[PDB]
Amino acid sequence: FSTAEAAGVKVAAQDGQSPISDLSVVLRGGSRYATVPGVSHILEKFAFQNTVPKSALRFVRELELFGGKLYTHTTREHIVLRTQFLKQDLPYFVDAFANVLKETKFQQFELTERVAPVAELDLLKRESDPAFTALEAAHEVAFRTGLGNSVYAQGYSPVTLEDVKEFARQVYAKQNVAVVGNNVVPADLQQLVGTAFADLQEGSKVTQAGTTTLHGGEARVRTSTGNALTIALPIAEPKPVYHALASFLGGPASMPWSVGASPLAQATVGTHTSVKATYHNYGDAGLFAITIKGDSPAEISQVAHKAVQALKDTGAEVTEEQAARAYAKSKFAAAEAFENPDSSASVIGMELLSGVSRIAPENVQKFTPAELSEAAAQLSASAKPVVAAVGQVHALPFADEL
Amino acid sequence: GKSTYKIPDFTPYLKKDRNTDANRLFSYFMIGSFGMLSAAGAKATVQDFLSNMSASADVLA
Amino acid sequence: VSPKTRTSNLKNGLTIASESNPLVQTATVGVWIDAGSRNENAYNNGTAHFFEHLAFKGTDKRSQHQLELDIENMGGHLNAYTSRESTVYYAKSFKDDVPKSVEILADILQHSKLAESAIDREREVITRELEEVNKQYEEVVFDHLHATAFMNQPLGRTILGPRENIQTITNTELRKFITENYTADRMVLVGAGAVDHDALVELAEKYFSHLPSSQSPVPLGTPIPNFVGSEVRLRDDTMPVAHIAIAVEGVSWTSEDYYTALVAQAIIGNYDRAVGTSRHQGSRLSNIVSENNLANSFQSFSTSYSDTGLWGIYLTSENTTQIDDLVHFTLKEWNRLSTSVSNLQVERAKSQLKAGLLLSLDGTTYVAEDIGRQLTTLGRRVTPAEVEAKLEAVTEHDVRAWAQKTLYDKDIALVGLGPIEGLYDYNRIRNDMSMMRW
Amino acid sequence: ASITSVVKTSELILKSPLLSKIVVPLAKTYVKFSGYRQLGFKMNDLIIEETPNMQLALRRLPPTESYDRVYRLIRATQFSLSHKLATGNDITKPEEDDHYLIPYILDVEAEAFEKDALDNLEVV
Amino acid sequence: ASITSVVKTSELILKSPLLSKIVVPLAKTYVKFSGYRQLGFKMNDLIIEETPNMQLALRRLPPTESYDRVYRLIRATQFSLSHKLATGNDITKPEEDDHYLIPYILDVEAEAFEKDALDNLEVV
Amino acid sequence: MALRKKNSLLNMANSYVLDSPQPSNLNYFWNFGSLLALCLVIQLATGITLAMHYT
Amino acid sequence: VLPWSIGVIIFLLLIITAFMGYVLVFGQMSLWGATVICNLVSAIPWLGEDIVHFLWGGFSVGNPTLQRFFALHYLMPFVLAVFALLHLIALHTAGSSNPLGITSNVDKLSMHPYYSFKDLITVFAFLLMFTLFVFFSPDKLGHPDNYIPANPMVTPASIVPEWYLLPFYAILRAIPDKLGGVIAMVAAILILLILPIVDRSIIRGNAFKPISKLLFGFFICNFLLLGVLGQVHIEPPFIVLGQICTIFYFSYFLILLPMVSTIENIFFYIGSL
Ligand code: HEM
Ligand code: HEM
Ligand SMILES: CCCCCCCCCCCCO[C@@H]1O[C@H](CO)[C@@H](O[C@H]2O[C@H](CO)[C@@H](O)[C@H](O)[C@H]2O)[C@H](O)[C@H]1O
Ligand SMILES: CCCCCCCCCCCCO[C@@H]1O[C@H](CO)[C@@H](O[C@H]2O[C@H](CO)[C@@H](O)[C@H](O)[C@H]2O)[C@H](O)[C@H]1O
Repeated sequence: FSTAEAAGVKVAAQDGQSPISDLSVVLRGGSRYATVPGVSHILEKFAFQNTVPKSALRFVRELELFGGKLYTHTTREHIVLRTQFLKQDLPYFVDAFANVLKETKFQQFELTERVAPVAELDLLKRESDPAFTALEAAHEVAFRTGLGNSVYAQGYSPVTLEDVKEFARQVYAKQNVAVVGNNVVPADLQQLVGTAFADLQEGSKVTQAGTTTLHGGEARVRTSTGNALTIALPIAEPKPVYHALASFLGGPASMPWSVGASPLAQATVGTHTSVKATYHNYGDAGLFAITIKGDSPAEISQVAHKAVQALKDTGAEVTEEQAARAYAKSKFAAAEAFENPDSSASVIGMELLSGVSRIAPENVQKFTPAELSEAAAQLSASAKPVVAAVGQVHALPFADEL
Repeated sequence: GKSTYKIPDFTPYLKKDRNTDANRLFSYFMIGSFGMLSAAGAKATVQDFLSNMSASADVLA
Repeated sequence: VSPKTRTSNLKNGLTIASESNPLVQTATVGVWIDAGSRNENAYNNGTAHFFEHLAFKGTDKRSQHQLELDIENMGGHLNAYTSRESTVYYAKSFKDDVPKSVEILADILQHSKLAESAIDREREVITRELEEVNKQYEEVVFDHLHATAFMNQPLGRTILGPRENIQTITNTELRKFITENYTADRMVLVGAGAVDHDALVELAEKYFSHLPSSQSPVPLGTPIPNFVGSEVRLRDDTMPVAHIAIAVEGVSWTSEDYYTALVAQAIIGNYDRAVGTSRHQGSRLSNIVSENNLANSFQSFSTSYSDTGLWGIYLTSENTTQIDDLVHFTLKEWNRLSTSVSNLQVERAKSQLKAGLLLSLDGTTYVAEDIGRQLTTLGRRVTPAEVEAKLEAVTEHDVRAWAQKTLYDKDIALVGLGPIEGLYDYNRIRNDMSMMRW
Repeated sequence: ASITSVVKTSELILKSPLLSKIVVPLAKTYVKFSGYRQLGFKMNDLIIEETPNMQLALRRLPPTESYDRVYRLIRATQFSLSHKLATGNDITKPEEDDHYLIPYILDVEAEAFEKDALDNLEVV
Repeated sequence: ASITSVVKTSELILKSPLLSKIVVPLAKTYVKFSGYRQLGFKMNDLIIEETPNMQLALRRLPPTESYDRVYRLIRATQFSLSHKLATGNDITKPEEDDHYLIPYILDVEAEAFEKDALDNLEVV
Repeated sequence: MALRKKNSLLNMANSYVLDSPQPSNLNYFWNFGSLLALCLVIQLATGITLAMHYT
Repeated sequence: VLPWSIGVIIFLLLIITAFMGYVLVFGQMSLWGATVICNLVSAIPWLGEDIVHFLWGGFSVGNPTLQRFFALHYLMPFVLAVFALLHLIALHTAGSSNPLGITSNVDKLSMHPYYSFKDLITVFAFLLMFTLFVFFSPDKLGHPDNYIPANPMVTPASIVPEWYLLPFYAILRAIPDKLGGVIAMVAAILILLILPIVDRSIIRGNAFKPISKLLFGFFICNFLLLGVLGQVHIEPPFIVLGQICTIFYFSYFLILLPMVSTIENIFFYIGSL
């Protein structure tokens, strides 16, 4: 991805040999920057609504003629708007993004009838998985605000048209916008962005209201639709070793009809439960989480104990074999993330919008058994453990039990 | 008895040539014949019945 | 313009096919086999799926545990799936972990233990799978759809097989199945992503050279199905969403109407209330359904097999008093493929498909799946230029002629699951397959 | 006729100096003799509403405008059945006769008409 | 007639040795000639249900009993329209002809009749 | 919605002669109702015609 | 639109009912009115004469015609009652309109007791008018010639329909061609079916439309003048006047209402800006 600048907008493109191009606008407008709860989700859903030059209806009918597709999502850091089309149709897509950022008519009926109902279905689909809920709850406990804001719009706190219009006034500005073009000729994209995004406001960098503060605690989301448990450990100094530790501890199987050779995978033997360790770097803080879902609260409780033990055991000693297995699983995870268009866009988006240089999968550091065990030791000896239980919460573990 | 993927036995009723044009055409011949006799019967009925309104034999005399 | 698919053969008749992409760092290698559940009879139905479980249960060298460790140490993963006509076993890895992954795949296919102890253990796991598919409503609907459309025929059988067979499958019949079916002339070794073709051919010569050849080598994707107009109703008043599939007999992979059926399918298209753009789609059915809240979703499909296919639509709806309208309007849109479609809809669908067929291939696993599917169904990878030409050859006259012989006034296979009291009987549904005004 | 039609034709007239010079005074007298202001109505209260497009435009009115319209209709119905006219503050003054509904119906119709056009597009 | 009535009279007969000696054999032949078992029905499936009391009793059936009743009614309807009789396990055997509904309807009616009585109480 | 359901007049006919839900097991003795309707139609047609010629 | 369209058929049935009932007296006007009105069917091309003889049941109006008119006159009121019920059921979906032309969904009253008791006033006013004619002037609305028995030989001085059919008779006379005149006369009733289309107003009804109210006044008075011209002799200058009034009648539907309703739309919009 050759990083450049076109009319004040950071543009990164990588040419390829495929008939398919992906163009993504990455906006610094994720939920950590959200003025009011849920506004970044609503703004994401308000992309490709009526603009002054082109109605939502006309856009969709013309997109069907190009056979293009549209993908949008919100993270804690970004809003990502991606289009996938044939290479030759690049100018149309650039101009479409320009219309969205410059000329969206944010109309009250779109919010009531189109945008908010779709945002609500989006969230309900995600929450069907109790593990999603548990990991969301864990961020809320760990960070409270900023990273602790909900990503998604909720019913209890309604977003108004004035909320969304104000946020868009901040976000849709040259200072908060990065363009990422996969299989796009880099010189051609710079020329097009340079003409189309010239009259976009300059604006100012959106910032998190307040510094990131870490907290421990418990969340007990009582649902009737499945059971899950997250054990998170907030990290004050995000370090790349936690990727290796996440992949080492593992949890999912690398093979059909198997349990797996990872410590966390082996904690689920004899139970219909699954586990996944994940590490979330947010630049200024991190979260190391272990999420366990299952149908039995008794089995979840059983696995949860084994999971925290596994982490303690790792803090004791890692073998050389296990450290190499961690390097391999971690390099692979890095590679596939840079391939997947959704995650790819945000990776270069972070490089462009912040200044965090991307770590190429081929440059992923190999951590010795000493470095891995040291990282696990810090986590086992955390002052601020977070536990989010979802489901039959009376039957799930508590932080002080773990 | 228990599995719902084991279709009950329909072999006593199934025709082997069920997807053929000849198969459909036969049933439409029966439907068509019935429509044809209904049309010819309606026409005869209407014509004979409505003729009551034409000049009666005593008037034509 | 994508890089050329290179293809080589071995002496036994194993095909090697590759598409390199120097922009990615991962690679998907695997074995596509032209064999699946359809190759079983009634007594060993379930064997192919049973084997898939045992393939990962240990080989003559590596035990179950060693197998797990070896893959964990590679860094990527292995995956497998068995369908009616196709079995796949693949490995996604790093660029330079490809020789390891080819070696593991060659081992689990050729040299699997199939130990009585493991057969007995999986026999319970698979028995539990029988009572948990019940939740995957789309799969329940499609399995009943095949069972009824191809009543008492091999394509009508499920992949899991009956409970009875699961309890009686022996290592003997497992071994017999994979010896008869997993032959070199039925197999394709595929690599996509960061693979060198010449390197992959060498790995094939090293690991897959002692594969049996079949006695009578037919070409790849070589097959008589007699479709039954019929219905299965699985009424369940406690479910909130109705799931309905309606299909007619469709087209095989090598039909001359293959592209015509895809265009017709694209004219109806898909719809999902949860997606923001779906209320603005051009499809008439989409507009009717969204304006009247008739459905949560619908998905047109055109499934092909070697010698038949199913063409139809899958609908989901919570609108339980207007299922009649949903089915009525759907079938009246199908009628219009016979009576009313013109260059307006046909050229719009062609535009959408020319991109769609290329867009689908957006990662190494998708590319490998495309090379493998095309090689095992058509015997070759069809270039995008050829595909663009075949789509361009579809006219409105072709669509009308196809719909008049395939849809118009034809029997349907119909499956309803859930609160389907409002779904009318077979005759009233089938009467919507024609229009009295035409 | 569509509100779109009426609004476009009106704009052609209002552009032409000659046309506006002769039409605007007539239109003002017409409105005075029409007498809907003497029942406390605003012009837009009179537009036929039993149409999909109009039902959608009315649903998009802000709640305040919608509550006030309901009251004007009820009040006018009471004047009609009593054979009385509005007096005092119930009479709509020319400055209060605002086109509160026109922008909503124009947006509804814009989409409806674009949908009709796009349903007839021909790939070239 | 109410189920309560039928049940009470039946109990008077079953008490009397003489009466039961002559009535029980008649009742058993009656049931054999009635032929409802040959359509796979249980006796209680035949009771008229289009009354408030019976609708309430049916709503109080345990879910399994209720699902099984629905199947027996559907199956009997299919035998009726086909002009066939049940064969094999579809025939109701005398031991399967259980009074699954009688306790529910007797409770519903007990309350309904007590309500009628108490609506006519006279403070003494 | 289908016109036969949406339009109030069509819907009344629809409710009695088309979508009307019937038991699936009516026997031939349920056919006398429509025969009586047929007799009534024949009597109206023949009776009105006789009235044109009768004194 | 549906209750209105069924209403137009009710009006055609009422005309036929009343025409056949008038023949039943078999006085001079009965016979000669039947003759001239039934002969209009002879204008139907090719089969017209055959249809007339079929309607009459013979070669002129006579006993067969009278007996069939009695049977149909008895029947037609029942058909009329069914269509009257149909137009009310059709109306019930929208409810009654009201004099302001706006929705009444905001403010409804039960039909009873309010409109029951308001209907009694006009019932008693009607019964007073009924009483004055039936008891004090029972023959004011009739023709003396209908008290002379039908005589196929003697032709009455002037053969006119009953007063309520006179406007349609004037329209027929206006067109010189036989078939032309019949078409015009039927078109004069069927053209009511196009009012839903030719009225281009964005507002329902005339309460607030001064120009439409003037046009409606002229339309109604023209319809009354056509009535009067239906019973004058075919003499100057009533021949030309009948033609001018007929043009005015049709031009209301085809030209004036579409133009006036278009212009009023623009005046409402500009006038209230
Ligand atoms: C339920 C409907 C009807 C029934 C059961 C019925 C019954 C009868 C009977 C039994 C007769 C004696 C027939 C004879 O022996 O000659 C008759 C005669 C007659 N009916 Fe009806 N009728 C009905 C409807 C009508 C209607 C609607 C008319 C319309 C006028 C009518 C007109 C006549 C006439 C004119 C005669 C005498 C001529 C004759 O005997 O044929 N009927 N009717
Ligand atoms: C036997 C003749 C008729 C009867 C008994 C009849 C009866 C009625 C009644 C009771 C109503 C509701 C109350 C009212 O508004 O007055 C009504 C409304 C109506 N009728 Fe008639 N009617 C007849 C003939 C006609 C004719 C000939 C037409 C049209 C040419 C017609 C068109 C209508 C319309 C459009 C309405 C709705 C009016 C509204 O409330 O805004 N009717 N009719
Ligand atoms: C909307 C429907 C269209 C209009 C309906 C037509 C109404 C009347 C037209 C024909 C009626 C008279 O038409 C005439 O019918 C009678 C039968 O009824 C026929 O007469 C024929 O059969 C009758 C008895 O069945 C014999 O007495 C006669 O000798 C023989 O010729 C004539 O050959 C035919 O010319
Ligand atoms: C028999 C000849 C055919 C002509 C029809 C007979 C005329 C009688 C019809 C008028 C009587 C009113 O008839 C009444 O109509 C409504 C809708 O039409 C029916 O209503 C029924 O159907 C509609 C949809 O089909 C549903 O909204 C409703 O839940 C259901 O109850 C009533 O069950 C019926 O009683």
